[PDB]
Amino acid sequence: ELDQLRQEAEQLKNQIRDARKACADATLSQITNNIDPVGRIQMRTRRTLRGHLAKIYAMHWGTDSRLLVSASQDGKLIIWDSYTTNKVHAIPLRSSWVMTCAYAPSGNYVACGGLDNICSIYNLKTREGNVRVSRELAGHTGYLSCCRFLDDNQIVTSSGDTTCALWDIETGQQTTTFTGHTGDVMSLSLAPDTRLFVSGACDASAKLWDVREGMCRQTFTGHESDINAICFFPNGNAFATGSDDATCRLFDLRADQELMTYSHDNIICGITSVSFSKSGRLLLAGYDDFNCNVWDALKADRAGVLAGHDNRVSCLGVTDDGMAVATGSWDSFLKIWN
Amino acid sequence: SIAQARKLVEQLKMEANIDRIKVSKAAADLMAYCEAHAKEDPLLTPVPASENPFR
Amino acid sequence: VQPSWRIALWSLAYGVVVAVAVLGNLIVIWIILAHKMRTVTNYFLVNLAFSDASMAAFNTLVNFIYALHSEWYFGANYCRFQNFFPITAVFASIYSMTAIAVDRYMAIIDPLKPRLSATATKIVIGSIWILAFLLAFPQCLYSKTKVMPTLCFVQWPEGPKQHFTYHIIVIILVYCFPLLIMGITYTIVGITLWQLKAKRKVVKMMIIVVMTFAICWLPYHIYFILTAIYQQLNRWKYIQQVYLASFWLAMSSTMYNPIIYCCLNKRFRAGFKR
Amino acid sequence: QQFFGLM
Amino acid sequence: AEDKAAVERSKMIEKQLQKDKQVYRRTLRLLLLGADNSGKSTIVKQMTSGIFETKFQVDKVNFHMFDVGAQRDERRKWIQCFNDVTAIIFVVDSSDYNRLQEALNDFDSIWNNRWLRTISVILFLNKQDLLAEKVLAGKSKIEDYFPEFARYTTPEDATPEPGEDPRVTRAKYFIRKEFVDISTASGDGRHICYPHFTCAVDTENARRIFNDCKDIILQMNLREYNLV
Amino acid sequence: VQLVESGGGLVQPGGSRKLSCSASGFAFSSFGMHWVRQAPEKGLEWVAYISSGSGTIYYADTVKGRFTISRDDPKNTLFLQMTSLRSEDTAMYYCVRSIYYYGSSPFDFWGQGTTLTVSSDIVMTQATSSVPVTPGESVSISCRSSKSLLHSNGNTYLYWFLQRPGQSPQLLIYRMSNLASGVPDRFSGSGSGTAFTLTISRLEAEDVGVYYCMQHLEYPLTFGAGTKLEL
Repeated sequence: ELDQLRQEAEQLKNQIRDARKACADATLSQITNNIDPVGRIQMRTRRTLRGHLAKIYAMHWGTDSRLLVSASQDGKLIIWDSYTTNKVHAIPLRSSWVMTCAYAPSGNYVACGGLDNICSIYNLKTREGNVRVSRELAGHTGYLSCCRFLDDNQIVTSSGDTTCALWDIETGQQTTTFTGHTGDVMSLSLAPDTRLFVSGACDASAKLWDVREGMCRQTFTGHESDINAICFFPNGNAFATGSDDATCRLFDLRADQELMTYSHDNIICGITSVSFSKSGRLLLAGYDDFNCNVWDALKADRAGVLAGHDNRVSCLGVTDDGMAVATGSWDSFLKIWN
Repeated sequence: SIAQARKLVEQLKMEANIDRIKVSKAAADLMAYCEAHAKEDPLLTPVPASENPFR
Repeated sequence: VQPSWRIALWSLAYGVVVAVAVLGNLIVIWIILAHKMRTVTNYFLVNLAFSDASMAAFNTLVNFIYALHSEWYFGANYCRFQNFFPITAVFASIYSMTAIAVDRYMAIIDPLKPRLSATATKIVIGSIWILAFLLAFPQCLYSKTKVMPTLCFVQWPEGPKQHFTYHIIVIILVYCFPLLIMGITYTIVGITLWQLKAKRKVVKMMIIVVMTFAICWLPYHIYFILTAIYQQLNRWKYIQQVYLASFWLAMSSTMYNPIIYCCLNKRFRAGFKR
Repeated sequence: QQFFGLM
Repeated sequence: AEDKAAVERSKMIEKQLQKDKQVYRRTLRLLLLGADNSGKSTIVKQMTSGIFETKFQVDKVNFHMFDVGAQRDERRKWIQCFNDVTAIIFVVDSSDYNRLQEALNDFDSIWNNRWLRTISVILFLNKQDLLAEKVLAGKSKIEDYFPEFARYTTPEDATPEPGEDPRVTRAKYFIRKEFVDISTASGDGRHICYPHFTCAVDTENARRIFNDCKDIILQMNLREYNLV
Repeated sequence: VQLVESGGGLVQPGGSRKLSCSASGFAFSSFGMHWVRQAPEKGLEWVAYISSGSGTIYYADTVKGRFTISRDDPKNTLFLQMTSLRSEDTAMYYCVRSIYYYGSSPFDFWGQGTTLTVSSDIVMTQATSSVPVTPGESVSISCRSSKSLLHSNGNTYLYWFLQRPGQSPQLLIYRMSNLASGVPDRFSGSGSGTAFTLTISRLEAEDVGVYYCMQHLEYPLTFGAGTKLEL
């Protein structure tokens, strides 16, 4: 008798698709063809942060736009002073397979996680002068792919167990669990208002969650392969996903559907990291073709290229003030661009 | 599986009640946000070396 | 002066040697330092390539043009330079050969022990070059350029008993000792390495290198030892031909490194087509 | 005649 | 807070990083792969938590063995983390012929994985003492699952082991033939498989890994030095 | 966090003594360590400094070549050797915990102080020397420097301290605008490059003490005379 509700779900998905199509009056290209092109964007490597041993899987900027934490698969977090390339802290990790790192918006804590299935929280502002593990968030049955601080006591982690979990750092338990994805949730992006976040999973779907009620608001299924990167548009009304389809896609939360596709026939390799500029006009996208690609977020044009890395570009972060873009890679170097 | 597939149907009707707006309106809103903050984008419009803290 | 008959063949052989050597060596340097392989392992290699290029370009050509007619067409100040930089290039190329041999030895018999510190390589390169300079200094400071009616870039430190001992030192620690180290290293590596066609072609390379070094640098050193001890041989009317043969044999070692790298490594064999 | 060689 | 005292701190951190690079370079990282029926865990003891790490030393060489556990069935994403690893220790249950076919498919995906194209596989055909009994008795054979076993005969390599039934040799060298076939027909010369025969208790396994990792690093050095 | 100094007592001028500070409760190896003396009924005076890892070592001009600030990280003990003591060296020798990175707060913890009794520089001037006042009303304390403390970085290397009677100085404001840890938000530092003002919003019974200022722009570090606050 489950076939009846299976057909119900099929007709429901058809209803969603038809509603999305009926709301599709004009593409983003048709509306922004009449605006000035961004033009040739040329960033150059202002800083090169050296010191990581193995490949770099993740970076996160501090909210001060000067400090950045970097995660290396040698089992080390390094806090960098990007202005002076000074290593502020070198945090040795219990597990050598960290796949994500986060900076608390207050700057007091840094989170990391990876194949150990644990979101380790490190307190940078100890009175003893050493960075020590404030908490270890166990409870995920898969590898941790992303973590993002909401406050100094809340953090949402995405895991390879097809589940996103909201955590309480003081308690150490999952306040909420998001269980909609059918594949490894690879990326995670917090909305600027922090009330929502989006997830990208290997099931090619992107889901929008409410961090409070634990409800998946919307589901987006534009891609064809695993979504490796996700980032919110600066106003929180849209997000961009980068997949193994060698394609970046822009989705609108209110339109509930895809806006643009950022693909080039010359590129056939998956996107590892994705980010926006401060105004959201530039869509930076890391690739395993060893180089990042600057995109025109409104016209889907390749505005520029960041080609300073000698291995797969794994992480990518634009400062909160929008001054620079840092780009870590599997060659163990971060690069600050401007 | 019927209970598990019930949740799949539950979310699908739940996700079909969202109040959608025209893609024209959303595109216009994104363009307006990009235009408003284009002046404050050090990436879109590079600032001279005086204000750039990396050089 | 030399007759037009023999100088034709001498010029052809020397020109082919210099040309092949310099072309291959700068091609190797371009491949290493441009295709950033450009790793620490290819630093002794690029140092050896630069030393071989310097050898072929300066030492071989200048001493061939000087020995073709036994006339110094160069300035008196240049004579003091020819006994400093070409000679230090000779010694640096030989010491780069032996350092590369030792490096490959540690790479093969002890693979788990990692490559040098990426700065000890620079330390060894600098030590090689300063040792070559220290070795060539007696040839530079004590180099005369007396003219007569047709200049001759002679060298005369003291009586022949001191020139002989200098060339004995030079042979001992530039042919006998590098050959000993290279032979021991490469025979151990060949025993260890003796898919399987590559690990045997490497051994063939290494035995070729050891035998060619021992065969080429021996007459070159013996000629200078004999000439230093016996100045009566300088007026043999045939010592010029003996010197040309020995110098050609010694300086032909420059072309062998690029040929070895091309015939061995597929990456080099492909990058030489570009 | 004379001939040194200039190693 | 002087900047000169922060650069001194950053230089002191670099000094800690450089002496941690010495240990990281001198250590060898290994990835254990295999199914539940394969004696992967028994090898570990004889030499939520999403990764298990075993450190063993052979002849003053540090080996870091990374048994992956408490993950999902799909591994196309976290296997990228193990690129630039010294070797992959693949352990196979050679006795269970029904699950043996899935071991080749598991081995096939690892070998042709885009991120493990430069990583050699040290194959450990485990529980070969159980494999001898399963073919000496003859109750269950290989032809019931592999039709090409009847047309297979022992090659020139004829089991220089002290004493074993020729059918044991024919069967156990047929399992190698299936596994070596994948590593050769479906791969380049960038990485080499290293088949081995392993029992439930075999103290020689740490030496086999050391010898085979010595050869894997040897071919890395033969390529680092362009001697090939 | 705890710093305890040992050594002191009556010393003849033609003698010598060695001061030691045992550190406990923090990563002593990762902290630069300062010696700051305080003559009886006088202001603080910076004596010596040793960086983390026993690298950069500095001395005061009045003490350079005579004292030796040694450090033994494994025992978490800081030393200070004195070769030929003078009558001017009579002071309570504080030992200060200081760490330097972006956003750091050096001079944040001071030792309880050991007493030793013996039988150019950026001059910091606190014009006011005593500000008697009642609790409840805001209090402002001002100081001036010989040259601008506003570095090209964008931060003003000015540090405010408070030595309550019968206690050790404690950090209030670091880099002229940053509240220290555990300090109430009543205190507030201001200034542009040469004139600095510390504004206590609602002075309480614990604010009675001497409020020193110190520059960290260049060595030697120089303290002001300190403005006492009577009650």
